[PDB]
Amino acid sequence: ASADGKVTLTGIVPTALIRDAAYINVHHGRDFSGALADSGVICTPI
Amino acid sequence: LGVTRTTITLTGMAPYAIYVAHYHKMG
Amino acid sequence: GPTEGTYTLAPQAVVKPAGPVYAPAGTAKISETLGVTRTTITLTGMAPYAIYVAHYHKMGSDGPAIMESRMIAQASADGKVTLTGIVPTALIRDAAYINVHHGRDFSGALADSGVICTPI
Amino acid sequence: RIAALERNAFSVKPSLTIGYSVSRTSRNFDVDRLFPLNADGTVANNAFTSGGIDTDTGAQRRDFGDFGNASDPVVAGAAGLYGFADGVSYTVYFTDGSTATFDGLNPADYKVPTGKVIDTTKGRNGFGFNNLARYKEGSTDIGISLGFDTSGQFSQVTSGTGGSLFSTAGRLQVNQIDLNFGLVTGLPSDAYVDTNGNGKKDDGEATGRGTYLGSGGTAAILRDPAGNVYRPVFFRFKNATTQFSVGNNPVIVTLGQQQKFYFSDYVFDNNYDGRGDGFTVTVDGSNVPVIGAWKPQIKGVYGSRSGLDGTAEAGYGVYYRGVRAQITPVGTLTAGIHYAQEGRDMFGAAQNTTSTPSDVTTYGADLHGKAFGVELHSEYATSRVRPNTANAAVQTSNAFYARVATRKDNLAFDLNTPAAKFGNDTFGVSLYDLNYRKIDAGYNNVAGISEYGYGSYSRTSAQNIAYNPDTGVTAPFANLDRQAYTDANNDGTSDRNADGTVVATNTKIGQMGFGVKAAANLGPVAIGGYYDTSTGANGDNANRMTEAGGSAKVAYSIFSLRGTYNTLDSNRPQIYRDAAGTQIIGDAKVRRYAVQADVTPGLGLFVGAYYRDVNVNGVRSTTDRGLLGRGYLASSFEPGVGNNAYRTGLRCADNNFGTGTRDIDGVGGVLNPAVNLDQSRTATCFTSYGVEAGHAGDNANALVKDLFFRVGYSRVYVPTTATATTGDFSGSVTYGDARYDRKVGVANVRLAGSFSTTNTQLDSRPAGTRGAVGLIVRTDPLENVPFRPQFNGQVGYYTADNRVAAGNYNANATKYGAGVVLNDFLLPQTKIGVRYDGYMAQNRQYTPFDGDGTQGYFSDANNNRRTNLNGVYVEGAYQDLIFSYGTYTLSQKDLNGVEYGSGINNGQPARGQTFKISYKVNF
Amino acid sequence: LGFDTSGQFSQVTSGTGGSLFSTAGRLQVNQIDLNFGLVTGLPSDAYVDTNGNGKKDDGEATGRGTYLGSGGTAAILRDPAGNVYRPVFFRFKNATTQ
Amino acid sequence: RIAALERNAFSVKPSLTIGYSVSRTSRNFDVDRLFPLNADGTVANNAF
Amino acid sequence: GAYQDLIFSYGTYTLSQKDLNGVEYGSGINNGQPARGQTFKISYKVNF
Amino acid sequence: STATFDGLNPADYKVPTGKVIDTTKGRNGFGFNNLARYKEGSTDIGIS
Ligand SMILES: CCCCCCCCCCCCCCCNC(=O)[C@H](CO[C@H]1O[C@@H](CO)[C@@H](O)[C@@H](O)[C@@H]1NC(=O)CC)OP(=O)(O)OC[C@H](COC(=O)CCCCCCCCC)OC(=O)CCCCCCC
Ligand SMILES: CCCCCCCCCCCCCCCCCC(=O)N[C@@H]1[C@H](OC[C@H](OP(=O)(O)OC[C@H](COC(C)=O)OC(C)=O)C(=O)NCCCCC)O[C@@H](CO)[C@@H](O)[C@H]1O
Ligand SMILES: CC1C(O)C[C@@H](O)C(C)(C)[C@@H]1CC[C@@H](C)CCC[C@H](C)CCCC[C@H](C)CCC[C@H](C)CCC[C@H](C)CCCC(C)(C)O
Ligand SMILES: [Cu+2]
Ligand SMILES: [Cu+2]
Ligand SMILES: [Cu+2]
Ligand SMILES: [Fe+3]
Ligand SMILES: [Fe+3]
Repeated sequence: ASADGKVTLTGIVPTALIRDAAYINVHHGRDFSGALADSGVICTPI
Repeated sequence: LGVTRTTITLTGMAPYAIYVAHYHKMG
Repeated sequence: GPTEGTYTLAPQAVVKPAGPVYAPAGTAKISETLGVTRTTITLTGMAPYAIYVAHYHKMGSDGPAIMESRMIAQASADGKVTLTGIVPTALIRDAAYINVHHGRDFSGALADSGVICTPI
Repeated sequence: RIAALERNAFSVKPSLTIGYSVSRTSRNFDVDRLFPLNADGTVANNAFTSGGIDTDTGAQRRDFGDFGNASDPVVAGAAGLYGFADGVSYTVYFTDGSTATFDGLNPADYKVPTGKVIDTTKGRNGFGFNNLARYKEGSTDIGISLGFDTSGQFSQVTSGTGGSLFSTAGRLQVNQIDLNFGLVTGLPSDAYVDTNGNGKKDDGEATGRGTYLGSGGTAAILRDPAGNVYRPVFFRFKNATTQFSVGNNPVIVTLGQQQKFYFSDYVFDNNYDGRGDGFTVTVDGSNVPVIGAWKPQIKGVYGSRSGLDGTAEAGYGVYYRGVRAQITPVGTLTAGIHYAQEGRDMFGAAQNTTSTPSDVTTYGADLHGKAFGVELHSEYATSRVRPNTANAAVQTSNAFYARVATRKDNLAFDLNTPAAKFGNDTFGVSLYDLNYRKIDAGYNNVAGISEYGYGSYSRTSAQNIAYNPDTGVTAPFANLDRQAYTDANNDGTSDRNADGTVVATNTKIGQMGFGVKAAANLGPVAIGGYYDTSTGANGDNANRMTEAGGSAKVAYSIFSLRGTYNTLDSNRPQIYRDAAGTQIIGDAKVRRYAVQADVTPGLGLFVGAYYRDVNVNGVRSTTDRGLLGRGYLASSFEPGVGNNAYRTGLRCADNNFGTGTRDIDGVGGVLNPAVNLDQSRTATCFTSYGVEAGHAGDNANALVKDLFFRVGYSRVYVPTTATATTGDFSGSVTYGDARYDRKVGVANVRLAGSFSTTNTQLDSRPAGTRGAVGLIVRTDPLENVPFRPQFNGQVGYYTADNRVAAGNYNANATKYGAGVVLNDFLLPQTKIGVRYDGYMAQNRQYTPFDGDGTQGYFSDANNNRRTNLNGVYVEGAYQDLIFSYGTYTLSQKDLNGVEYGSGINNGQPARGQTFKISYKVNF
Repeated sequence: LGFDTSGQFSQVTSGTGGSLFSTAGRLQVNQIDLNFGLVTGLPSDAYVDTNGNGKKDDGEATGRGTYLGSGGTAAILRDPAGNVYRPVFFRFKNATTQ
Repeated sequence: RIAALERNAFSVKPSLTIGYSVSRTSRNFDVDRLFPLNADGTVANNAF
Repeated sequence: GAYQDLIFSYGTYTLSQKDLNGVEYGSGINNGQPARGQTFKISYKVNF
Repeated sequence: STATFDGLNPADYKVPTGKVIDTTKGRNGFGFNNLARYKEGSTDIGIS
């Protein structure tokens, strides 16, 4: 998250896998190896 | 064509934290 | 045809944690042989990554600690510390409770004063 | 912030080794041949082994000595104690001051003085003597090392903007790399400075430890009077990634070195090594609107052979290109075409040397798949090679085949699965193979631009098949070659090798033919047949090899009766032994017919009677010379009801004996838990008849649970003298085997036994009686008696009366070994253990590994010598400090009793003693 | 420039061993006296001990002469831009032998 | 404490360069004299 | 040309210097052929 | 010893050193430096 909270997330995913996804949830992490610390800091439908 | 690039730009977050974001299905 | 949708995200309201629940619990196996004592304190549900100094506090609770029994270790990623120590029996004579504490440094130090204690 | 700190932080890993070692020997023999063999065949671990297990060269722990700091390999023959110890190895001095080493027990037989060297009388009489004694002076060694590992989080790369006429966006593709790097303090013993770029250590390149003094070893140590030790720090890394891919859905472009690609067999079978450096593009049209259900695909390859390489190399100034296109119009039938080309540029046409063609241009099409209940596999190719030189005279060569058969996933054709199935079980005519072949004579791996292949894989096994698993030559049919006597230097007599084998000159003839294998499944009956004729590409009958055959089985209840007829008519030369036993090259005719009946009562037992009759070149041919294996369609049946499978291969090892004469242990395999002697067959088709009962313990409802025996009797045909037409079934073989594991109480017993009363020399086994027995006991720790003892045990006896044309000698062996481990000894965490092993042998020997895949083995030799290997090994342990002590003695006497061991000829055995203190410590 | 370590590597724990059996392991903790770090350059008295005696014989190596640019003024591994390069060595001294 | 750790910590910077190149000439002339000149007088960038 | 970030560069150039007669002194081995230059590159910039 | 003459006519090599004499080793004591340069096609991965 930079130094003032300027986190910029990006990523490619085949549309076929995406199907039935309803909301892109943003969580905090415990390390750069994925993992889940907080369960939903910010989120939007689609 | 068949891939999806997604740019979630967040601001006013925590100074040096990790922000893992993915797509949660309907449930 | 670059189908593009721009959506502002809402700041949420439910931010409950996700990981090891700090619920201290465990057992002790003090085993005497030929004048030496080997103590194994396997703990679970502890802090995910923390040094856990444990020694033998004498009776007196407050009481002094026979510091020639300090067992030091750090926890894993779920909170599992395995303290192990070799102490002469004559030293641990007149000890009352094995008190586990928190370690400010791998050199020892008692950050906390007893997160868990077992009567010996 | 802590994660950021950890991402690019060093993990400091220090290592300390502490240990005391002393070892004194006088001959440096081997002791790993005394230790028990585990159920996986490995020998039991000990503290004295030198190691040396190499799978590439077949080396094992039993091929090297175990005393001193030397790992001297055992030497076969008399120089070594007949494969039991180290060689004598005199040293020969020369006039010019140079010296050589003679490996023999008698220096007078040094028949190899070089052209100008003369033996100077500097030693005894110009011959020295290399001392056979090895010493490890007792010392305690501390070894300290340090390394710096990285977090391992640098496994990704993201592309950056580029371009000159324009500018790409950047950050468009993420590539996963396989870079493993860290910091080391000291160099490995095998490091070197590669000054040529070949990537291999040439003649004394640098010995990197010698380039950077103080890196490692004891020759140089960078020190300080204060006691500090300095070691250079190096950045070590491996890059396993050489390919980078770009693009996701329709188009993917891969750039890298040694690109591996595959258009088809016969064109670009260029995988398993790759061809060179360049790029490949793959376009997948499986989502196109109009035509996407046919899964159209396009592949394109460009590259430079071997990348950049110095002149005189085949890949200098040579570049390849290609494009293939395929679809799947029906269920699984994939059809494709492909163009391939390889050529020299203006810098390769000149100053390249070698013989790479000035140009090769191959076209092809293939139709592999499974569409309508049948499986089709077709292939066509055209070469058009431009043969460099000046006139060139471009040469064309095609390769076409059309097969109705089942190909496996590894692209090998499975001829046991029908792929036709024109009916059900009651009426089940099944087509197994139906193929045609028109491979041309000039079609090799150069014609179709591939790495290897397109030639008979065996020339003794199925020789019409080019499929080579070793070099990845996936090609059903091979370019056959014609063989003939060489007669290189001498005239009038054909050239032979030292062993007597013939030397042949091979001329490629190509291949053209057809073949059908089918089977009709009746009810209680089943029948099958096969036919196959292959000529040369031109079609001349001087190279024809026809195999035809057929079998019929009837199985009902607990009875089965089979009858098989096989033929082989090869005008093609073929290399094989004649009746006398000398290899020859010449046409062959083989006619075999076998009627074998089997009965299975169902209680785990089985009985089998057979009568097999071979007929080679018109004579009764006691044993076929492997000729019947020249064809790839053999297809015998198998006993049992409801087992109507027409599997390729004549099961000649059925209901017959074994002819093994080699063994890992001293005794004839009866003491090896990884060898089942009751399941040992000869795999040679004989003209014989006999019966064989038995019993299997794995089959349920068996008399004894884990019990196997294979008692059997047989009679073998032998001609009158050596080559007479007349003969009789005079040979006789009576064999028996047994194996019973059991577990009585806490102990784990294991009994094995073998017997044989052959009358003639069958394959390599001489004519004589041969018996062997072995017992292995392994008790688990006893928790009732004090000390928690844990016993072992091992006994093995072997006898053999070899009646060879040069003697009637007896070769017997006796191995034994016992040992007890006390798991609770006085003080806490204190252990003691002792093991005594012994091995006595009459005229037997050990043959070490040959440096190839073949391993060493114990065999019978007429050496009038008796070996008496013995030893005791005591291993005690305090908490974690291990004291190992071992004393062993090897004495090899002759009939007189001269005691040749310790070959300084003083009548003393070779002796070895070792003492170690081991202590493993971790930071 | 020097790189010191935390000095927390002063202990070793034994590991399981044995061939006829297998010891438990982690049974004894030994205190060692290893002092190590990273140096950039060699001292004046360093030398290459090619015999094992542990002493500087007649002109053994003059370790600053083996690794040019380690120290002194006789040799300096330079760069036209003005950068100076010095080899990095792992220095260590082990006072524990029992 | 994190600042103290970061003060004397190494930043590990790895670099990877991947590229394919082939070039054949008989005289080795110059082609940069053909490319357009920018408003600052520099010649246009090219890959050759 | 450029796919996502992989750049394919190809270039073919010819330099011929004749005289009034037309001797074509380029490629000065004196065989009446111009100097020629061809290059092919695949470039890919990656970052850690 | 050898020298390099920079000219289209070796006969104008008016600078033979004090004691050197042209040995008829090449055509007539004068060779010819090849004017052709080659970069054999390869893919390079560099790691740092
Ligand atoms: C998006 C990028 C757009 C294209 C960029 C501009 C390039 C095209 C312009 C014409 C440029 C290409 C014109 C074709 C020259 N010919 C070649 O093929 C030569 C082959 O070498 C040698 O081979 C021998 C037998 O094989 C003989 O013929 C020799 O005589 C020859 N050597 C010589 O003496 C030198 C002539 O390769 P080269 O050394 O010149 O290498 C480079 C070539 C050409 O480069 C490309 O253009 C490939 C681009 C593919 C991207 C595919 C990826 C698509 C991504 C969506 O690359 C090849 O391999 C392809 C072969 C030609 C087919 C071109 C059509 C796709
Ligand atoms: C998805 C897309 C992937 C892209 C990557 C794949 C690229 C595919 C490229 C396909 C191009 C068409 C091929 C035509 C086949 C003609 C059939 C064919 O190969 N002919 C054979 C061969 O030919 C020689 C070749 O011909 P060629 O026309 O191939 O080369 C011209 C040109 C190359 O330009 C440059 C860089 O100089 O390449 C093209 C087409 O652009 C040539 O003139 N080179 C001179 C030198 C001679 C030695 C090679 O001559 C004989 C043997 O000496 C004989 O054996 C012929 O049968
Ligand atoms: C167009 C376009 C766009 O602009 C916007 C948007 O639509 C897109 C980005 C998707 C796009 C890109 C589309 C892109 C994906 C391209 C389409 C994909 C296909 C795949 C390309 C190749 C098609 C050709 C086909 C494969 C050839 C078929 C011929 C067979 C091979 C013949 C075999 C016969 C054999 C010889 C018989 C056997 C004989 C013997 C004797 C051997 O037995
Ligand atoms: Cu050995
Ligand atoms: Cu090359
Ligand atoms: Cu292959
Ligand atoms: Fe080399
Ligand atoms: Fe010295």
